[PDB]
Amino acid sequence: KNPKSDKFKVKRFHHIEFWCGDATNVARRFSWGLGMRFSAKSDLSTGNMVHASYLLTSGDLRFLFTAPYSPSLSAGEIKPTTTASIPSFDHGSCRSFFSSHGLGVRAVAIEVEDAESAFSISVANGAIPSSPPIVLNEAVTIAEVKLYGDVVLRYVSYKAEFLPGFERVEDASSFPLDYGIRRLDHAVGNVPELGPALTYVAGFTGFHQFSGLNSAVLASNDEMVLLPINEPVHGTKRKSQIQTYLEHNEGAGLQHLALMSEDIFRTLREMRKRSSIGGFDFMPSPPPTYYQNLKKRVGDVLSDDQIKECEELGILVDRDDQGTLLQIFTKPLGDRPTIFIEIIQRVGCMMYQSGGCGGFGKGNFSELFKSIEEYEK
Amino acid sequence: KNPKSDKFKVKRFHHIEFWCGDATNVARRFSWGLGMRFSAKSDLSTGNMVHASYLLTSGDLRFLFTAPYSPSLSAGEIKPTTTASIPSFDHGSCRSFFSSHGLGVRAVAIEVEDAESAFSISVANGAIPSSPPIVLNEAVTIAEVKLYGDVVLRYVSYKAEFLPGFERVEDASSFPLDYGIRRLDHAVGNVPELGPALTYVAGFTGFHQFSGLNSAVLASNDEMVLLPINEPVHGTKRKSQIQTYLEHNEGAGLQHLALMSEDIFRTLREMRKRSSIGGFDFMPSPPPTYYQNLKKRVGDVLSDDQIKECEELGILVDRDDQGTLLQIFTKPLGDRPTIFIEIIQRVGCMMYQSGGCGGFGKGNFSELFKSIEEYEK
Ligand SMILES: Cn1c(=O)n(-c2ccc(Cl)cc2)c(=O)c2cc([N+](=O)[O-])c(C(=O)C3=C(O)CCCC3=O)cc21
Ligand SMILES: Cn1c(=O)n(-c2ccc(Cl)cc2)c(=O)c2cc([N+](=O)[O-])c(C(=O)C3=C(O)CCCC3=O)cc21
Ligand SMILES: [Co+2]
Ligand SMILES: [Co+2]
Repeated sequence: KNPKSDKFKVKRFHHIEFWCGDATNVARRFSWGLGMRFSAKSDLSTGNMVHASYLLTSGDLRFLFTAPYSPSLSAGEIKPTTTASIPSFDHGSCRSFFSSHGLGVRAVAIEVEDAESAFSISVANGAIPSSPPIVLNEAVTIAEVKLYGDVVLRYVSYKAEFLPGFERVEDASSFPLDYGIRRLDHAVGNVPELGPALTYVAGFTGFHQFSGLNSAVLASNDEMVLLPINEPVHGTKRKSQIQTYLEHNEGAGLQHLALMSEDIFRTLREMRKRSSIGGFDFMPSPPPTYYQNLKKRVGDVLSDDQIKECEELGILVDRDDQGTLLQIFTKPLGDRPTIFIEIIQRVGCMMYQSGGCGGFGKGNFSELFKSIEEYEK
Repeated sequence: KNPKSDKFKVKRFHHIEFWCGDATNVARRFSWGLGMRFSAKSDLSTGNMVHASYLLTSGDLRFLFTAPYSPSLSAGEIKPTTTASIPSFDHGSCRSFFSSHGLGVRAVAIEVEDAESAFSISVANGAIPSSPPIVLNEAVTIAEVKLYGDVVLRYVSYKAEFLPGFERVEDASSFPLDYGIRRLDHAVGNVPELGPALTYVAGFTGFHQFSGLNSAVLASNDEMVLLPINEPVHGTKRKSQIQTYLEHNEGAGLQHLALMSEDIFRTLREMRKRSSIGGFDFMPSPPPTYYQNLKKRVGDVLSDDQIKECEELGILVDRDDQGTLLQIFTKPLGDRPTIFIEIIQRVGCMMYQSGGCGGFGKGNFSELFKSIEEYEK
């Protein structure tokens, strides 16, 4: 069922913004590890005395990395005269965010028809406002409301290239890395209580509903903006990792970003080649039992060679009633066991491919729990 | 002249510690960009609930990267019961350092005969104490005094492997990168006033003295611990970059680290291959005039091919009366135009090679100023 109740016209995931202490180092690391090009910058060299922001790009995927300069550089400025290209930025909020959370996502940004309207309707409908609609160079409108913890849902809309005040990067420094990642599939929040988070967020967007945890997935009208939310289940055999997140994150925040690849096998080869030379590490590979059992559930979907490749790469495969999902999880992206990344590719549900095709891996909890057990053997 | 007045027995540069907001991302970036192995860690996986610290290594060069976890993780601890492997660490000092300076060096560490003695004698001789001598597992003694700004000079001594509480890293994650860098040659501070900084530091160590700026170089008995210090010259034609450092750094701090390579040509090839894929950028290359003029000053030292290689790589060459110096400078290592790195190799002064052989590049100010001018042509 899909009531299509979006209170305003939502288009797609536009970009994800990380709040860092040093944007250069994180961005350069992410670029290498994930195969993302350097596309745009806003910093001293572009006249921004407030924050340093570097945009990484792979297909439609836009990762933004932002860190504050010294407040001294812009002490003579006020908001009317600001040189920051993202007017919602605030030294104190940024430093406080990073001190409280470490490296993490500050904004999940979606493109909408009209960001001023989407903010008004949102706030009229329960959203806690975070930064009011501001119009940049009469060309783009940006607005922010609280999503969960210190993560904001950021609305962006264009009259008619990322943002005003950004510049396209020197082609010399923009080496065309690409490991196959194409767009953001979903962005997942961890909260201490699912119900109120859902009710709050579903309340002001109109989005509809699509082991260690309980979770639920909110989705826009065409189900291409997918916002799962997790909560822990306490008392369990092995401690809830949603709880471990909340402890080390100092509260709710973004847990993981799921990035769609147009060739999950090439992506995972390319990322794993780089795991130990600056890139990202992947979760431990499941035992061969998980892959012996793969034939009986997806043998009609992937060849034995395609299945053998999965085993080389530690890829996970799950299937619902509409499609098949290939997925894998990185280890945490930073010092803390908090945010991580998921690499995704979906097969099926073509009419284009509809969102969520294959689910989010629900069946892999049972398949792993079992295959762990039948591997002791 | 070398009076050899060290007030205590200094051995060599032991390690450099960066204070970061996220140690993983900086370290992984530095590893790739500079060809440094992952050698040791102290973090949650080793039971450290206080800070995350990762050691990178290339030859004798030891870069340490440290970031704080949430103070909540260790709220029940006191200094006697601490789980931090570096007992001088302090969340508040670290967060304050990084908020004030961004990514930068917190400690310049030298190995000494006896760190307890070196601290006492230092403090008896004017040093502002920063962390008193602490003995770790009855095996290593560490102590800290203020060097300049918020940079500490850290004494380390061993009775008899980096530090207690660190673990050697999984050989799977320890890929043996190596671009030829072998040790730290000198670590340079920028201060607003040279005289008092010199007098202070020479005062408590016994170290002796070895455009935009004035500078002077302090050195231990065998001149293998070299600590230049810069100050600006105001009013000049083009603004002092020592001043630009002080403005963007919020005061004095470490300006650059000069790393010795056993093959500056292979290092610079390897680092430049990686400049645009996660590594480090290098300063703009000098005009061909600088290389046409190279033959007449170092043509007795490097072949025409060796000189041609220099031109490919942007290498700078200078010469004093004892030896020849090959050097190049990176662009800043982080968001701010503050700390950068210098790649060095020295030819001459063999008896072993004596420290400082070839100087620090003094002659290259004139040679560049000129070659810029004779290139307009
Ligand atoms: C597939 N999968 C998985 O297999 N394991 C796993 C690993 C090892 C062992 Cl032994 C057993 C199970 C996970 O732990 C796991 C955790 C998460 N998560 O925390 O969100 C997700 C996930 O992506 C997700 C949700 O579950 C519901 C909300 C939508 C959503 O996106 C998927 C997971
Ligand atoms: C060699 N050299 C250089 O050529 N230029 C340069 C670049 C481009 C143009 Cl056009 C003209 C000149 C520098 O700016 C420069 C700056 C520094 N520094 O700031 O310390 C150093 C340096 O390493 C150093 C000192 O100078 C004295 C204390 C010991 C020490 O280590 C060397 C430099
Ligand atoms: Co997921
Ligand atoms: Co130097």
